Amino acid sequence: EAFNHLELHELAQYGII
Amino acid sequence: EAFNHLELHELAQYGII
Amino acid sequence: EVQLQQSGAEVVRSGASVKLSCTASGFNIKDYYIHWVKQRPEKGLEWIGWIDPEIGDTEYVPKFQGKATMTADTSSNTAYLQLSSLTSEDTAVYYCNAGHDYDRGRFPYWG
Amino acid sequence: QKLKCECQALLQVAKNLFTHLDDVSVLLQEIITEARNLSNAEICSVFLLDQNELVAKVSYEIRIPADQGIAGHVATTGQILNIPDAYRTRNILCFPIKNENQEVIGVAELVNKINGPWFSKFDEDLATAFSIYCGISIAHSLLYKKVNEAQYRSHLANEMM
Amino acid sequence: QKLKCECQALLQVAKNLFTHLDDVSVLLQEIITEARNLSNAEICSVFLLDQNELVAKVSYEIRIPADQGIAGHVATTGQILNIPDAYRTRNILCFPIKNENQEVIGVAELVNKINGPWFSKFDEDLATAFSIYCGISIAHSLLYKKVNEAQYRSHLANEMM
Amino acid sequence: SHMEETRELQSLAAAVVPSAQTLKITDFSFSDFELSDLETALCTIRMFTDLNLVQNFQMKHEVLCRWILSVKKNYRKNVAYHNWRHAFNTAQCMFAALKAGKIQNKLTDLEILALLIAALSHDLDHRGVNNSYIQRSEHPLAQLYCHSIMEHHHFDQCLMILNSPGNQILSGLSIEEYKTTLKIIKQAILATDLALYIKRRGEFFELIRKNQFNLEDPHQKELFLAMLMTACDLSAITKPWPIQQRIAELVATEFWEQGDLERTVLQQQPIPMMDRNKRDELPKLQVGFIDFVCTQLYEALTHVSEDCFPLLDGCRKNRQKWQALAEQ
Amino acid sequence: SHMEETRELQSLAAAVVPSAQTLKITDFSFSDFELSDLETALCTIRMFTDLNLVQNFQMKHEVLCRWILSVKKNYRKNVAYHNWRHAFNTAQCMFAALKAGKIQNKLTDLEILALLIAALSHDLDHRGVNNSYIQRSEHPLAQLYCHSIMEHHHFDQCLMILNSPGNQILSGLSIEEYKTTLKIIKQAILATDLALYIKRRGEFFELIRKNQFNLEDPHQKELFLAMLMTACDLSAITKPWPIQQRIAELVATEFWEQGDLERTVLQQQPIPMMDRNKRDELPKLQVGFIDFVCTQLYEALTHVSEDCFPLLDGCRKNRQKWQALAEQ
Ligand SMILES: CC(C)Cn1c(=O)n(C)c(=O)c2nc[nH]c21
Ligand SMILES: CC(C)Cn1c(=O)n(C)c(=O)c2nc[nH]c21
Ligand SMILES: CC(C)Cn1c(=O)n(C)c(=O)c2nc[nH]c21
Ligand SMILES: CC(C)Cn1c(=O)n(C)c(=O)c2nc[nH]c21
Repeated sequence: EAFNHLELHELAQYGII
Repeated sequence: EAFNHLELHELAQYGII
Repeated sequence: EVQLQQSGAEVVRSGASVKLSCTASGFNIKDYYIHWVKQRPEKGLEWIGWIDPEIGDTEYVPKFQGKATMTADTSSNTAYLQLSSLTSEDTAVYYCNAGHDYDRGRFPYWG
Repeated sequence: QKLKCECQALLQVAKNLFTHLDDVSVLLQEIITEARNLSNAEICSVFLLDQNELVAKVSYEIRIPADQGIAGHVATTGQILNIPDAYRTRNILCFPIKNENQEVIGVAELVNKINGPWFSKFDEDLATAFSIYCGISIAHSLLYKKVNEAQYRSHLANEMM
Repeated sequence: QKLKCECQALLQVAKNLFTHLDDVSVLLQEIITEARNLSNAEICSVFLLDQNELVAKVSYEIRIPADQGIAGHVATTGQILNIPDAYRTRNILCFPIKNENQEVIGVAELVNKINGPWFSKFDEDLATAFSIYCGISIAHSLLYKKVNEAQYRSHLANEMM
Repeated sequence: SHMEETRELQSLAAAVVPSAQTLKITDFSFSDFELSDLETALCTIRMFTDLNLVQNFQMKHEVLCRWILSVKKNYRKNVAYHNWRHAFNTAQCMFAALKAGKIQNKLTDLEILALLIAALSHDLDHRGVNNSYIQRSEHPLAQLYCHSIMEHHHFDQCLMILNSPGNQILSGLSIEEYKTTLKIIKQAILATDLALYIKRRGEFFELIRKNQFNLEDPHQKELFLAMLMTACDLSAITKPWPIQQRIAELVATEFWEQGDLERTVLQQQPIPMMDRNKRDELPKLQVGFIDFVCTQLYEALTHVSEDCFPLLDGCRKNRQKWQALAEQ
Repeated sequence: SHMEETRELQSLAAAVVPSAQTLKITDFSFSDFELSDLETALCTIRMFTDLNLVQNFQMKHEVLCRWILSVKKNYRKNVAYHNWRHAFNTAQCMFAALKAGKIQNKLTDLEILALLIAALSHDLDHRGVNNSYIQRSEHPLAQLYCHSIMEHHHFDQCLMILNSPGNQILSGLSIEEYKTTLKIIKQAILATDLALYIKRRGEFFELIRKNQFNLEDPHQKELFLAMLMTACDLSAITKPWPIQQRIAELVATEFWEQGDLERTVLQQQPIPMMDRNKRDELPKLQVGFIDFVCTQLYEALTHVSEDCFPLLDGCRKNRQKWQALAEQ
């Protein structure tokens, strides 16, 4: 589960990754 | 009712123009 | 009344041609299809085809292609049937009749 | 003994017209059969007011003006009508239908009496008696068709989605 | 004079249960009122078989096993049951409902006789008489709910399209 | 005559308008074949009602009814396809589009009102003949109007009726509202000219293609409004086969009727499509037309609104069946 | 226990399956709140039936029934949102998509069967916790599977059940059919991993954007099939407000339940979305999610099929109401 580092916050604050 | 001369046949064979 | 009047009987020589007329009175043929039907001695009526006197369009059944030629003229209200290269087998009574162009096939008027 | 008998009669018939609220067509038939045996008529026809006209389809469909002839009068006036001689005709007993209010909703006429000169002036209160059950049943019977019709169209559409 | 009287009675009641095919709930009530005056019971409760169990909601809802107790037996056996002493209890007349076939579709029990030791063995044929009209009416009454319910869901959807 | 008309208003302005559900007018698969005249009018009222047009514009039941009836009586009965049931089937499509297709939520109340009024009157007094014919036969209507001849007339009519007494269904609008509603209505009716549809659709097909199309844009919107008109004007082609079947039978006759005039008064040969004799080349002519004019458009309309897909589905579904037929 | 199960099959495999119309399962606006357990199963059967799956694959009423029941009993009751009613509401969305949204006409019978079976079992044995948690808590399931942990498990389960005796609803398929159906089903269930949806959607959003997207393309199709899964998996967000309201209440609780475990066994701080204390920041968290995950997708789906718009409409309609709320 490696995504662009800019995406990471939004991704996590929703239940993803 | 001026259209491209290539169109003209199709246009006419249907009720248009 | 509405009437279709046909020309008199013809005795013709084999190989020749003959042109029959059918004149309408009391009505106009323009909005009708004029059909012709043949009746041989001791035999039933057989349809030849029709003409739409308004546009001149004609339709012949295959047995009469090159045998019969139908024409019409709406101003004189007369339809014609030309029969060419006649043979013994063409001996028959020929009728013209009419029916509304939008009608499937009822024959309300006959010569 | 007779009076007691025209009730068991009606009790019966009530219970027969009410077993056909399903079909205004079958029901409409029942009303005719029953109405004919009860009064003992040669023939009964039944008209259902369709706005400004009588429709006794009773099988084909027969329209006609709501105020015309016997039916029309009775329908117009909302009151029975007895005929001794009408002039295999002869007599005619014709009566209204009316709903919960007194709104004539249909009309029925019986023709020619069997074993008789006309219609017993008793054959009237008996016809009126019956006629309550005809109005009660026709009224609901139609009111139930309207739904089933509609409700059907409602889903013809919904099965589309 | 009595016999003639328990018909006009029933004729009446037939015509009252049939004016509520609209509402199995109102109808179900009518059946109770009527069933109580006809037999003259202190109280009537009515159970409608819901598969493998009796539901006399009669306002709350009361389920219970279809073969349990009085109701269950009568429902199981499909035959009336009269009780002199049950042991403000006392007696109980309980009867089946059954449909067009003889399929017990519900069950009703009356408790305690007013002005009496129990249930006249006549209060049984009268109850059976009534009980035909209860089965006839409940049967159609439910069968009409099923449609209206469904048909409704059908359009809830169709108005969606 | 005036008498039957006037009782018609009595009976109408006093009947209960059934629900939209009841009337199945929410359906893209809807048919009028079995409705009465009075019923169609009723649907119409339900349309105006359920679009909130009736309440938001202070329409009086009395007036609307008169108006509707007026439009009804101003479509020619003797005319094969372009009669009242066409204006009605169009407005219902239009209505279905806004509701089930969910477009209402995308445009103003002034726009919705205008579309409905337009859809209903887009062909008023149509005399069963195309712009091409009236032009070539030097009808006085051609002398009067320049381009989009018939469509200009349909509007001249629409407006004549709205200015009629007891027909001012718009009477409730501020002068500014009225003023711009009419503008849109004019644009809508003219848009039902197939020639404009063609001379404009290209533009619109690209904004779609390029994922650029956007309603917010004032101009992009009014273009789309044109496209929407066309969409409903020939929605007939998106109907269940049995319906499409039969309505194609009317278009058929009306065409052929014109074809007759072309060789009887004009002394010209009609295009095959209106050449009564060529009735056996119908299905391919239908195919070519659907290809040329239709699929193209209903595709677009779905990209704009997904819930409008049934139109596209029903369209290609009929194309399917015509093609088969064309191959006998 | 085994006893109630087995009579449940008796009663089910002998009841009449009502029509789709009756069951209002053709609706995007459909709700299960008032259905019984037995009813839901019945709908399911109607689903398989009306998709022709039952006839085209020689399914025996007996078997299908057992199978369905099996899936039902393999969703955890104690689990707040991710129970059977979720699998069911998804499959109904899926069903509605194919019918009213008109997609059936766009794909094979093997694909339709696979989507339905997948939709029904996409979350089997879900234990009310996300992939993120199970990974961070070193669940043995994380040791077993690499990526898309839960989704791999959901499938392991689906397959276990299909191989169960008297549950082989696929028994009728040629070995080749079976073989590829299973392939698609695996792809479908895995696609319901939100992480894949994200790591793939970009690709798909462009083919749409660029008016290039085309089903015919084998690969373009199977991508879309993934997107369709997601679309239905969270269709809940496209429901009428009163429904969306209440189902958002369950997701809520289930999240908060995980949040508790995170600080009780894990000793970490939960994201706000699963931080029970922050229940008052729900609506904005909902908004951001709808923006981030949803509108984006349902838009796309409509460009592909217009009749699928109701989903987009209902989505933004709820976004509307959450936003309002977020502003108290
Ligand atoms: C002349 C016109 C601007 C005035 N006007 C108007 O304001 N409303 C609202 C109408 O319905 C209307 N009908 C004719 N004129 C009208
Ligand atoms: C103006 C109109 C006749 C054009 N038109 C149409 O509307 N429908 C529905 C057709 O099927 C059709 N076929 C040719 N022209 C057609
Ligand atoms: C092992 C497998 C390929 C055989 N096979 C099969 O062909 N069908 C059709 C099934 O339903 C099935 N279920 C388990 N194995 C099955
Ligand atoms: C996996 C699932 C909880 C993700 N999910 C969802 O499906 N729905 C419907 C929501 O409203 C939601 N909100 C956050 N996550 C959500």
